Amino acid sequence: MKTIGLLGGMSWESTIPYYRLINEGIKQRLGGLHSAQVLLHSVDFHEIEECQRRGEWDKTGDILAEAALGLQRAGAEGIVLCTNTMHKVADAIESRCTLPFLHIADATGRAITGAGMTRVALLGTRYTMEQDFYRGRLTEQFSINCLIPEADERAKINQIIFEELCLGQFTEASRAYYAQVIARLAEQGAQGVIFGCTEIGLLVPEERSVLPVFDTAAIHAEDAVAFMLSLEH
Amino acid sequence: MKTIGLLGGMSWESTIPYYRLINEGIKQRLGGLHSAQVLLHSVDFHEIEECQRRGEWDKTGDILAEAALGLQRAGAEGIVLCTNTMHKVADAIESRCTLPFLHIADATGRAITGAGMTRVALLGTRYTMEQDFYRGRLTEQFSINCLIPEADERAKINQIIFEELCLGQFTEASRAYYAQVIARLAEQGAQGVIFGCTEIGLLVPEERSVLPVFDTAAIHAEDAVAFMLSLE
Ligand SMILES: N[C@H](CC(=O)O)C(=O)O
Ligand SMILES: N[C@H](CC(=O)O)C(=O)O
Repeated sequence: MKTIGLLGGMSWESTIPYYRLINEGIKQRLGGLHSAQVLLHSVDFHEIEECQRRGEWDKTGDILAEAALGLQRAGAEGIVLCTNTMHKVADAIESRCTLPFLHIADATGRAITGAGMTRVALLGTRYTMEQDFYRGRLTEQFSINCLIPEADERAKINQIIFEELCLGQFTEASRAYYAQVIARLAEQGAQGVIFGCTEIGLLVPEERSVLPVFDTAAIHAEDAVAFMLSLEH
Repeated sequence: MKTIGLLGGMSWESTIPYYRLINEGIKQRLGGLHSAQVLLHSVDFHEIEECQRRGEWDKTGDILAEAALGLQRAGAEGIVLCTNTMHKVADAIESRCTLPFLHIADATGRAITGAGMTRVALLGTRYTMEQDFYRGRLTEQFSINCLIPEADERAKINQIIFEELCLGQFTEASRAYYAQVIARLAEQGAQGVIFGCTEIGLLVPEERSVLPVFDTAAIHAEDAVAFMLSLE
């Protein structure tokens, strides 16, 4: 198998599902006590998230490209970045590191394509929802359009991510609020919902969503397993 | 903080608690959204475990020493081996990688010392229970003596580790069996019990053990946090 390099700790709460699912996928396919060959570089999220709020995106590109290059020196054969928001600076990593880069929005776009959908809801950080880097890629490569919440809803969704989910707090009032935003976007013709922040899956069970769920962390994980075994890749 | 290098995937089920606890420790000490600087090399456990059963220990030393050097090349400043059994080949890692090596049995020995005990029960793989690499260090470094289960019990404790815990199955039948072995070693004057395989605490809650519990994975993770912050 190929050794996968994970860029994680953004937040560490969502890096655990990647590790679990990549190990479970290798176990499923190879059997017995086989487990995944993983290299993980976990950052101090404070530096990353503070740079987000200050718009210091180039600095985060420098941090993440250096991290990927370090994993390449340790034997990584491909790169998974364990965060939707930081794909804003994917080109920094892809430029500077020759390893295959498994883009999270490509894996999600293939999943939504397979479901026959072209109009979906997108939940994520405010940056992922409002800016062009993520949605523009779904439009340009897959002709997938994203509906996003209203300004007030986006503020609260984002607040819950950074003040609760990234600190391991999963509350029912926030779970219900997320479910309520999903149902409202369903009323707008959304055919499914992208959990486009990797922590959202930890808060909202699929049972609480009235729309079919595309969990980006799970999808990305499965994409990594396919790359490691040269399937589907 | 110093970047910690973790040698994990032995099994991956017990590498998660290291990651969780080291991040929670950093969060508690630095606050806010701070998280741990971690480099992890997770192995394919099959190669390691098959080697255990064949007695191919030198090959595992080669694998883990090469992994530690790879993490050194990525920026790790200390090494944590996330497995009690594989400290049998700690010296291969330390002779090859100059990074500080945080020995799991030293962390556990300090904890047991702190609770004033010198006679404890040891559960672990059959290699950890029966051989001298682990118990010998606790005796020599800390004057701590380990009681271990009887042969039939060691067989079953070990079977549960590799056929159940390392595959993510945590049964009540096996939980009860471990609790019974712990009570039996308590009757023998054990003052606490070492969970000396990192998966055991995934199966046996503390409230299950009739003896005070030294969870090696937790104690090791706390040792890692102290090293990363230059603390204890
Ligand atoms: N977990 C990250 C959060 C972040 O990078 O801000 C995401 O999926 O967007
Ligand atoms: N988790 C490991 C098991 C192994 O290495 O076989 C231990 O603590 O012993």
